[PDB]
Amino acid sequence: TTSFSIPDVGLNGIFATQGDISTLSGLCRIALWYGVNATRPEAIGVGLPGQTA
Amino acid sequence: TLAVDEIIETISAITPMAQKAKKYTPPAASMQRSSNTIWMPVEQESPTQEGWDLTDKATGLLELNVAVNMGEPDNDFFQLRADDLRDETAYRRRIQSAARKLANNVELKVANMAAEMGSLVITSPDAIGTNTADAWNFVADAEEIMFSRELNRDMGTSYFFNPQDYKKAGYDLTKRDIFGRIPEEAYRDGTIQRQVAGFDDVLRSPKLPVLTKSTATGITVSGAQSFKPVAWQLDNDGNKVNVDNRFATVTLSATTGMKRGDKISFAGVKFLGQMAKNVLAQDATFSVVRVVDGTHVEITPKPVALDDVSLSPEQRAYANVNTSLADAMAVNILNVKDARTNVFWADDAIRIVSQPIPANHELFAGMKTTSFSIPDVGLNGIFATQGDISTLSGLCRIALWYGVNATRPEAIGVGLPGQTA
Amino acid sequence: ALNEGQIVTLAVDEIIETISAITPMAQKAKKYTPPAASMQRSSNTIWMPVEQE
Amino acid sequence: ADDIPSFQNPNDWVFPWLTQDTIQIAEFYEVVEKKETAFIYQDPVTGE
Amino acid sequence: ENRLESILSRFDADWTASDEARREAKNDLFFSRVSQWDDWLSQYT
Repeated sequence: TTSFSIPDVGLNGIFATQGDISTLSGLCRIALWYGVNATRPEAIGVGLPGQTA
Repeated sequence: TLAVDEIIETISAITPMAQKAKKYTPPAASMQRSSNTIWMPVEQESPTQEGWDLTDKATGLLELNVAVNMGEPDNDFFQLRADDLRDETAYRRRIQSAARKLANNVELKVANMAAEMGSLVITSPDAIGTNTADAWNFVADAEEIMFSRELNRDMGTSYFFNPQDYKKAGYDLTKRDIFGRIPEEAYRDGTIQRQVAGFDDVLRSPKLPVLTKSTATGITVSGAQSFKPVAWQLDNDGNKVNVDNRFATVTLSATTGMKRGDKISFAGVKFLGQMAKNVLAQDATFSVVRVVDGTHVEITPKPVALDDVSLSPEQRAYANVNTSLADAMAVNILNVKDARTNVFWADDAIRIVSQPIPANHELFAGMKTTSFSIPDVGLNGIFATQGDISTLSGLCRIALWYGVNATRPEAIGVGLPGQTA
Repeated sequence: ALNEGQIVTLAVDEIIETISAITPMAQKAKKYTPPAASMQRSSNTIWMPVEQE
Repeated sequence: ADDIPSFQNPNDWVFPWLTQDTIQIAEFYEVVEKKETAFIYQDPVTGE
Repeated sequence: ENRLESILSRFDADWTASDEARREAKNDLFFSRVSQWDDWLSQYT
């Protein structure tokens, strides 16, 4: 494994590789672990235009 | 009982053909995309006319090409176990045996390709010890056919005997009742000479294949066929796809008993002088490369005819046979008995395309890959090891990627002695 | 003419960019990073206090 | 000053700490070695 | 081709190259300066 940086957003992931000798192949995996949590739903809002019956 | 790590050495081989053949390593990045095949042009031949008023008779241009590609890797996958003490001492020697085996396999492929794609065939009606200087005559026939065909021999020429016929040649040399320098060398050692009848290197190769007899009989060309030199052709989508110059598919009456490597010759066609286009007295000989379908075969020297009228002049510039196929001519078979072959060639007719196996990349992390030099021959493969998830074990893989290509089948030859019966 | 020579096919490595995206929402959201191996796949929840009324 | 900058935050969320700062920016120094023109004047006093 | 792209490519290379050494050093600084008990999964259970 090694670290993997993501553009734009300031997140860091993991970059892992593995080699298989039998088939002479390689697996590569990029994993990113995060959670988007809204701690104040009363502060988050939504605007809906054109709500006609 | 006491095992004693005192190796009883038992085998010792040699790879003359493989260490002699030229080696080519094209750029891997381009060869990945080009489907592991590349194209190489062929020396140009010019048509010629004589006269004063040559209006509307201006020829075009035409340059032919050959395609060289690669096969599949030759591995030595094996499993290594610690906690054995018999896989501790055996592994160190298993690596070396693997290297020798891979070199031997490369040489075997080279010899087989040369023997089954050598267009020029020199057949003899009896064994080599039948007459005096008969081995010299056998080598000189090959030299004479190369000279008459006027094939490029700047790089060199080489003749490979099998042990049987090499010993017969040495016996012929020693029986002379005269001892100068050549008979004394053929007495003290088995060597005939390092150069015989004009060849620049006359060796003996123990792994020369045996060309089994052909049970093909009563075969005739089915319908007139004209083969035209070409450098590409249109595919179904309108694209231009290159054409390999070293093959021609003929339609016979019945291709029963033929196989890859059969030496044949049609009745009536004769070799030309290539450059001068003068008709030789020899029968043009071809080699069966593939038995496709049941009434078609694929012979390696494309029989461009000199008297063909459907050939545009720049195509007729490449003629190497005096007459085309005449829809009933008998196709005689030249290998009528089982005989281990003697193989001659020009040194620039066989190449060994090689590629790498990039197992040192970041992708193949966890398996340790180093280079691995195959001895004798000039080739490099990979040596990769990786352990198991548990149980204190491992795996080893010695891999080598190459492909043996015969770019000049008309310059590769075959010698078949004792072709009676 | 009829220069019936040898035909190849070219591939140039001047790529043609076609996608161009922006992430204002994720740039505006505040990124928090627990240290090293702070929380595992099993327990990754966190309880934070709410300002007292 | 209206556009608050952001960069890879080099610190980690220390749970027992009430407040951590959130403004980040980067200073990127790079060095270029090149052959540039130099003038050999003659000193009005002495030397060059 | 973008100047920012080249700068950030170099920075990402260096940042991902010096990762584990930086995190070990940060751990050592925290251990030596704030607390020797970084047991944060527990300490709350």
